[PDB]
Amino acid sequence: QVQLQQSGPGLVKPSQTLSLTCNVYGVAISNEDYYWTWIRQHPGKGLEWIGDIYYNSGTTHYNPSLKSRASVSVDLSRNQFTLKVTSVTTADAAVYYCAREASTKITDDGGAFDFWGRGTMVTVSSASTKGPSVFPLAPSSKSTSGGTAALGCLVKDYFPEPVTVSWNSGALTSGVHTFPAVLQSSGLYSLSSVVTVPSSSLGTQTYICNVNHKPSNTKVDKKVEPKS
Amino acid sequence: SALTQPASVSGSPGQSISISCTGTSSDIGGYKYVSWYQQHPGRAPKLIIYDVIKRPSGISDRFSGSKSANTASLTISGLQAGDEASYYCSSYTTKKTSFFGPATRAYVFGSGTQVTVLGQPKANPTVTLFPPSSEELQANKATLVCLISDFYPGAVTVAWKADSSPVKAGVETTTPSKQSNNKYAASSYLSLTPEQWKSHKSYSCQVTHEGSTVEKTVAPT
Repeated sequence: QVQLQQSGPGLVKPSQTLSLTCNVYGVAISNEDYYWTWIRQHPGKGLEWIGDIYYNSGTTHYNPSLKSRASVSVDLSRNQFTLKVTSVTTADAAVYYCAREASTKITDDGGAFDFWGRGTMVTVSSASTKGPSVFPLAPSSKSTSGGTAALGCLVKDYFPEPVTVSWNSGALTSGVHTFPAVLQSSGLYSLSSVVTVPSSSLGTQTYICNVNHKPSNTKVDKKVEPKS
Repeated sequence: SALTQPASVSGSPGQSISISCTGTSSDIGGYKYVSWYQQHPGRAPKLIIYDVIKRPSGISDRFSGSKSANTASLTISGLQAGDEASYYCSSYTTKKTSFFGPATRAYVFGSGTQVTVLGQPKANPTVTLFPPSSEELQANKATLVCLISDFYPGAVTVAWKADSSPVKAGVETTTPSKQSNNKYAASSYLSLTPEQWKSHKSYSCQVTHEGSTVEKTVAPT
């Protein structure tokens, strides 16, 4: 029933203020049974409880580790709640999760985080963002073996992570594979997205990839035809 | 500060496996609110155990858990291939905000334990090698794309050859990453100039994996 949407992923500069929003569906935040919690996961590390808020009390609680640099707010007109972390450093860069804390009974002090969000990726860098360049990896006699044929998009020179690639507006999902990105010496990321398809669909059926770079607010649509 | 946990624990299919989470007195040793979270690469965590023993709705009986003193245990019986993910223990705790004052509520997580399943069938990588597009060449760039999907275990060796001779400069290769089907994928990139591309007969990408080798070859045409 419960569904939690976090804001889009993002770049934040050092010594500036991180701010994330979490939209709640299926249950009210004004509720009495649930604390609403923020948790982050550092790259290649375990989880870290950031802080939570309980509405009926109005009391917020935080992890002393953040030196009181974090604050949690609520907005009932939209049934959403937000986290604000100030004076961020490279050590605050992470994948931020928003979760619902639920107990067995109101008498119980604690509980567990049953429902989580997909997570927003927050990168901390003074360097500017950059939208991706999208080159077509065209199908050919090389990317073929009998009845199957592989075609793709090269998403090159972009920063920061992540990027959302789709094919034909999220319709074609059969055979799609997006590889994780390489980190070039320049600091810019690059990745490929390839879809495997029938061979008898290259001349007729059209294939369009849709690349979305939210960190830099770029959206590219590219058609990948067979070379001619 | 995080709860102590073994970096990795492994077991063969069908058998039971146990993951111990060592805490303190201010949590687990003190409180009943210990829980477990499963996290596949690289989705969000999901609840599987809470209040030491109880399972949420939708979780199989295979996932059991217990507590003793200041240590909790997660016992997975009837082990399967889909139970290959990261498992974190969490606990309710209490801490002092300032040096003094009432102890504020908090939660503490574990380091995490990587569960590996034994005796999975080895898989050979599907290799692809794309040449530079005309558009990229127009931009004065040139990148050969060597994609390596669906192999097991996650150990592979990539190499690039200009015509028949190896090349080391310009090579950028991803580390293997776990797929949903527990197999591994990876990709490699060879950045050149249009001059290097058009002034050679062929370019090749070698993939070596468990005795098998696969060399893909492209050419400027």
